[PDB]
Amino acid sequence: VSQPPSTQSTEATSGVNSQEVPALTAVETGASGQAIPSDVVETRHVVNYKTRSESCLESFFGRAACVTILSLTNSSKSGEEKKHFNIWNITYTDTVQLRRKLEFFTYSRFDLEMTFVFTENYPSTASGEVRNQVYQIMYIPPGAPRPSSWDDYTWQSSSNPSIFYMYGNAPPRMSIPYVGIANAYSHFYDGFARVPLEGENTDAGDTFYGLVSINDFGVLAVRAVNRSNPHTIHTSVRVYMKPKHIRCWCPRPPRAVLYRGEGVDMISSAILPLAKVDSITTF
Amino acid sequence: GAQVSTQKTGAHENQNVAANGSTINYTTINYYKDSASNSATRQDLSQDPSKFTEPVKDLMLKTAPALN
Amino acid sequence: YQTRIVVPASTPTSMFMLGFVSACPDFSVRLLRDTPHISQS
Amino acid sequence: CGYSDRVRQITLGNSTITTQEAANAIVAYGEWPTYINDSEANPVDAPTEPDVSSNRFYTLESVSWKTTSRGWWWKLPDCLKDMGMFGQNMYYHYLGRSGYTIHVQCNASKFHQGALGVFLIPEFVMACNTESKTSYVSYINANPGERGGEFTNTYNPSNSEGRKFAALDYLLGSGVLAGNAFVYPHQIINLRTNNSATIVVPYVNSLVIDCMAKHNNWGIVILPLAPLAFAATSSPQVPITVTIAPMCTEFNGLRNITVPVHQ
Amino acid sequence: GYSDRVRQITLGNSTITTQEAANAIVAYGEWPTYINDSEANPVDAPTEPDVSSNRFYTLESVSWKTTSRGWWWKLPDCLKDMGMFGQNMYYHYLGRSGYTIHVQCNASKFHQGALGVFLIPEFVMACNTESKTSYVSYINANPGERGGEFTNTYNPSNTDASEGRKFAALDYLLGSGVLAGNAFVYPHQIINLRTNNSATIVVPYVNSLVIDCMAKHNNWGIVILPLAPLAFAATSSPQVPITVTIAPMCTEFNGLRNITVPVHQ
Ligand SMILES: CCCCCCCCCCCCCC(=O)O
Repeated sequence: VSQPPSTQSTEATSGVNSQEVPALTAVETGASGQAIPSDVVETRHVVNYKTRSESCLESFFGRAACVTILSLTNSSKSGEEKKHFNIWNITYTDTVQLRRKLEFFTYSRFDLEMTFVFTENYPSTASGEVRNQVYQIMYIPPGAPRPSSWDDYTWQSSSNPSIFYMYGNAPPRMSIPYVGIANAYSHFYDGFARVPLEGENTDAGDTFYGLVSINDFGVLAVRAVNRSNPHTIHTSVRVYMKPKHIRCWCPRPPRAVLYRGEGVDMISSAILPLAKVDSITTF
Repeated sequence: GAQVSTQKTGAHENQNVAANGSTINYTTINYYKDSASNSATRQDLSQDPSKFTEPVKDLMLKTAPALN
Repeated sequence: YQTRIVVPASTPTSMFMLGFVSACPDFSVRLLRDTPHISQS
Repeated sequence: CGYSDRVRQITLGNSTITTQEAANAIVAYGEWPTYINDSEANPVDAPTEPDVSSNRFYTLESVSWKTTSRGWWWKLPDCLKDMGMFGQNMYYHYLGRSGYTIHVQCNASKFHQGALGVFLIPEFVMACNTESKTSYVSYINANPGERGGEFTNTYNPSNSEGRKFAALDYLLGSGVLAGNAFVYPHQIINLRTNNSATIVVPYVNSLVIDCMAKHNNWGIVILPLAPLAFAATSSPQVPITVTIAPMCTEFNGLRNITVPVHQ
Repeated sequence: GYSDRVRQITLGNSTITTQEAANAIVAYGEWPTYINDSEANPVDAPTEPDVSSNRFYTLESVSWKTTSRGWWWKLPDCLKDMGMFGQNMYYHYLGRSGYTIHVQCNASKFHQGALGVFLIPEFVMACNTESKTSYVSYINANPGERGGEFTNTYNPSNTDASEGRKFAALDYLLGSGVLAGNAFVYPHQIINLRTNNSATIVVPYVNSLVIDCMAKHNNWGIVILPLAPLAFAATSSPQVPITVTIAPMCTEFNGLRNITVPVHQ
C-alpha cells in the first residue's frame, strides 16, 4: 500500500551566526520568497502527515453546480402553447459559482457530468387533477435543426442524444466526453471570431470579440411530452454540471467584482470589491 | 476484471500511515466502455509549485543573495 | 521602524513598500465551502 | 571568473541586448519556445520557419512614466504586426505560432524611486467601455499596434467612445484585482536595484497553432506599483522602452496578404 | 559565493539581518557555553531556558547628535525587565549568560562619523563627589535599558549628596580614569558610517566565578563613543539614531527563591 505524499515536515534547527541569509532575497526576480520557519526561528522536529487532498483540482472542481433554470409550461390555453417546450444555450456562464471556479484557469480540459432536476407546481389559482408528467431533454448539436414547436418533427431524435425522464423517478444523469475542437477549452479568448478587412471599417458591429463569439456547444431543447391538461403545470428544470477528470493550465486570479453578461464586462455600480479599514494600524 | 485501491483514512482508522490492514481497501469495476462514464480519477498529489513560484532561468539558492 | 529611514539630500522623503503574502510548503486545507465573495440576483 | 546574475547578453538574430542591472531572467512556466513537434500538429502544409529573419528584437515606441501614469497596455502579436519580417509573415500566413522574449527597459538615477510591475497575461481579455452591449470593442481599438494603450483609474462607460477597453488599473481592465496580478509570470523593475526586466515566453494556447490576425494569445501589462518620485521636481519623467523578439517563429498556410481594417 | 558584509543572526524567536557589517567579533576567541560539570560551584539543579530568555531584545533607542559625548549600559541591567530573561534573573539568586550584542546606526553616503562600540568587563565607574569614594546609589548605578550618558565636564560636588550618587561619566577617561584611546584593548568594533551600519560582538561570560548573582553584579558593560563626529553638511544639526539590540545566550540559573524586587524609582 502506497501512502500519499504529505506536505512539508519541519526539521529541528538551532541558532545561526553565518553569512548565509535565507531571510533576504529579491522578488524582482519574479520569484516568491522561499523562506520557511526553520530559516528564521528555532524549530522543533515535527512530522507532517497532512495531505493536500481537498486542494487537488479534481476535488476543487468535483461538485455539481446548478448552472441554469429553465421554464416549461404545460397548458390548455392556446396562448401558452409556445411555452410547452424551451431551448437553452449550453454554457456555464449563467451561474457565478461555477464560472468563478473555472475562471481560475485560462484553459481546461475535462469531461462533464450532467444531472437534471425537475420541480413542478400549479401557477394557477385553480388546481386540479393532472396525470403524471414526462419530460424530454434533447440535445441539438451546432448546425442541427431545432424544433419550432413542442410537436415538431425534430423531437423524433433520430440523430440527436435524448433522455427521457418520468417525473418522480431519480433525477436523470449522463456523462459527456470532452468535446472541444481545440485540445483544451479556452475560458478566455482575446480575439475576434473573424478578421474585419480593409474596405469595411466600422467600430460598431464588432460583436465578434471574446470567446462568446467562438463557442457553440449546441442547445438543450426541453419538452413536456404530455398532452395539455385543463390545469396548467409549471415546471422548473434545473441543470447541473460537474467537471471531472480535469486538467487546467495557466492560472489567473479570480474575479473581484460582479459579472455583467457573458464576457469580462464590469458593472459601473459594482467596481468596488473591498471594504474600508479605519486605519493602516487598525489590526 | 475489478481493480482494488486504498480508501481515504476514516474516522476510527487511527493509522495515518495509511497502510494498515486489508480493510482500508475498495473495489472498482467499470461498467461502461466510454471512459467519460468512469468515476473520478485517483487522487494524485504530484505537484511542481516551482513552476509558478520561482520560474527563474538561472539557479537561485535560498542562502545566496538573490542579487550577486 | 527600527532606528529610522535615512534620506540624503535631494532624495525623496516619502517612500513606499509593497507587502506580499503567501503560503509556505507546510500548508494545506481541509474542507470546501462556497465562496462568500461574489453573488448574482 | 567574475560572472554575475546582475548582467546579461541576449542575442537573437542580428540583435543584441546588454544589461548591467537586472534580477536574473524569467522563463514563464519553466518552458522555452520550441517548434511544433511531429506528434502534435494540425496543419498539413510544410511549415515556414523564417528563423533568423523574424527572430530578432524590435523596439516599440517608448512611453513616458509620469507621476500620474496608471499603467500601459500592449497586446503581444499585435504590437509586432507592423515590425519587419515578423509583421509581414503574420499577414501572409493564415496560421502562425511564436514564443517571445520580452525586455522592458527603464533607467533612473539613484535619487529616483518607484517601481514597475511587468506582467504577461495569457488571453488578456478586457472589459468594454460601454454598458449598452457586452463584449463590444472595435477591432481597431482592441489592436493598437506598437503604440499600445493606457490604463486609467476611472470608469466612464458610454450610453464611438464605447468601442474601446475599460482599462481600469486596479482591476486590470477585467474585474480582477491587481494585487493578484503576480499569479501571471512577472518581473519587477524596482528603480532601487534594476533598470530592466526580461521574460521568456512560450507559445500558449489551447491549440498548437492559430490565426494571428484574430487572436492575441499574450498581452503585456506594465503598472506602477510604486509612484515615480524625485526630490528635485513635481514632474520627473522616465521613458520606458519595450523591446520584443519572436522566438522559434513558425507559419502555416500561404494566402494573399491579409489586410485588416485600418484606421 | 557570500559576502562578508551580509549576515543573518538567528536566536530563539528572533532574527537580525544586516547588509553592512564588518564581520563579527567573538571576544577572546570564545563562545558562550554552559558550565561543565567539572567547574560547577552550586549543587542545585540548574534551569536552562532554551528559547525563552535567549532571544534578542531591543533597548530604548538613543539619538546621536553632534553634541553627544557617548552612551553606556550595564549589560545584565539593561535586560532586567526583558521578558523571561528579566523574570529569571529576579527569581533566581544566581545566573550566568553570554550575550550577542548588536549595535545599529544608519546614515546616508553623504554622512560621516564613527562609533566605537566597546565591551568592557567589570565596567566600574567613578563617583561624582570628592568627599566620598566608591560612592553611587543602586538606582543610579543600574539605570536599566535607558542606559546613561557620557559628558566631557567633570563637575563633582563635595557638598551635594544627590549629585554625588551619580557617576562621573567623563568620555575621554571612560568614566574611570583611563584614556579612551586605549579602550581598543577591549573587544570592540567600529560603526564607521562610510563602511558599516552595524556591529556584532559575541560575548562569553567572563568572571572569577563560574556563576554569580545577577542582581548584584554586572558582568559586562557597553560603551559607545563618537570617535568621529557626525556631520551631514545639508543641515545645521544632523541626527541619526543608535539602537542596541541584545540577546542572552547559553543562559543558566540556580538558587530559586522569591522574586527579587530591587529598590527603584
Ligand atoms: C441528451 C442531452 C445531451 C447533452 C449534451 C450537451 C453537450 C455539452 C458539451 C460540453 C459543454 C462545455 C462548456 C464549457 O466548458 O465551456
